Amino acid sequence: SPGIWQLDCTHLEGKVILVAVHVASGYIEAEVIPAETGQETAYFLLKLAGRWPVKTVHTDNGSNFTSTTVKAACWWAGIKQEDGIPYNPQSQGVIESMNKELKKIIGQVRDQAEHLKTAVQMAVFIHNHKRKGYSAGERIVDIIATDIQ
Amino acid sequence: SPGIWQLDCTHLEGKVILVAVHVASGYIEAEVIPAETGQETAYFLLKLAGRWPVKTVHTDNGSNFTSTTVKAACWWAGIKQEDGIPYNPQSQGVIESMNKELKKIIGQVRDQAEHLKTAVQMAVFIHNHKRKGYSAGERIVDIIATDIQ
Ligand SMILES: C=CC[N@H+](Cc1ccccc1C(=O)NCc1ccc(OC)cc1)Cc1ccc2c(c1C(=O)O)OC[C@H](CCC(=O)O)O2
Ligand SMILES: C=CC[N@H+](Cc1ccccc1C(=O)NCc1ccc(OC)cc1)Cc1ccc2c(c1C(=O)O)OC[C@H](CCC(=O)O)O2
Repeated sequence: SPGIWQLDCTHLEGKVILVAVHVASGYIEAEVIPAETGQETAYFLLKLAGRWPVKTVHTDNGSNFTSTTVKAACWWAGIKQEDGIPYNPQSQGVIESMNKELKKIIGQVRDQAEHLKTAVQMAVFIHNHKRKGYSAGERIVDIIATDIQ
Repeated sequence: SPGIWQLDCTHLEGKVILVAVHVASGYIEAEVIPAETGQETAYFLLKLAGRWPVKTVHTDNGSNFTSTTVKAACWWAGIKQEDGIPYNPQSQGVIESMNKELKKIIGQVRDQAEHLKTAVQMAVFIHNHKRKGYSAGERIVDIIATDIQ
């Protein structure tokens, strides 16, 4: 549980926003990329796993699950690559809701930056700091620290 | 102390590696950029503060300290922007040693990627996971979790 992440890809402004969600906390990292290739996804996972203790990644689609570049990044970084089949149907709903929330926040900040990437990083900040009362940033640290001890 | 970070800029392959170090743990994030402009630094700090609870950043030089774009990012993200004067002389040494270690690791992985950015992210991963015994990744989470609690 402390090490499980889920990939999510959403679209805005003719660009792709790649998101990794820490399932237990709802904490996220995200980046804007031109298109969702194996190489882009692989690089994103490499960054993520250097920053947080990523044990398992549920990939966002079959192309990323299949990609030998993504498999190679998971091998490199010691990540168990898994499918993202929503065996619990609540999973699709959670992702859909998160994409809607993120796009809402991006709208709220969109005029504060020229470039979408900037707005997306503002959105990451707002999402992770939002008290729901603990924030997702607080929850991830607490969950991982409890696991370490 | 749990919220204190230090910026650090080093050079390789005619490119710039921008590093943020969490002082208390030695945990790092880093990125390759073409050159160290106010905008690049501002964007990097925005990313960092969305991911970790950044209270204070000691800037790496006077240009980044002065930069109105950097001040604007720090305002946005609620970061106290400070100078990086080594009032404790041991600070220069620590930074220099870290740059040497980072460049060492990059050399050890350099043939596993075409692009320097990939090698730098591998180096971030290796540095953060290295046990010296706890890792820097373990230390940062424990320090912050203790602070929340
Ligand atoms: C077919 C992949 C290309 N190489 C092959 C390669 C070229 C030269 C030497 C070794 C290799 C090799 O296979 N090593 C094992 C390996 C595999 C996956 C992996 O995933 C992290 C890291 C390492 C690795 C690579 C991947 C993603 C990138 C890269 C690069 C790169 O070569 O630097 O560069 C930046 C790019 C940014 C995102 C974007 O622009 O899409 O993401
Ligand atoms: C002179 C700055 C340019 N704008 C001015 C702007 C343009 C339009 C509307 C508002 C503004 C505005 O001042 N808002 C307040 C503000 C200030 C600093 C800040 O820093 C996080 C974020 C927000 C903000 C900006 C900065 C760094 C970037 C950006 C962009 C951008 O406009 O999207 O785009 C990506 C780039 C990537 C790194 C690189 O390529 O150097 O970093």
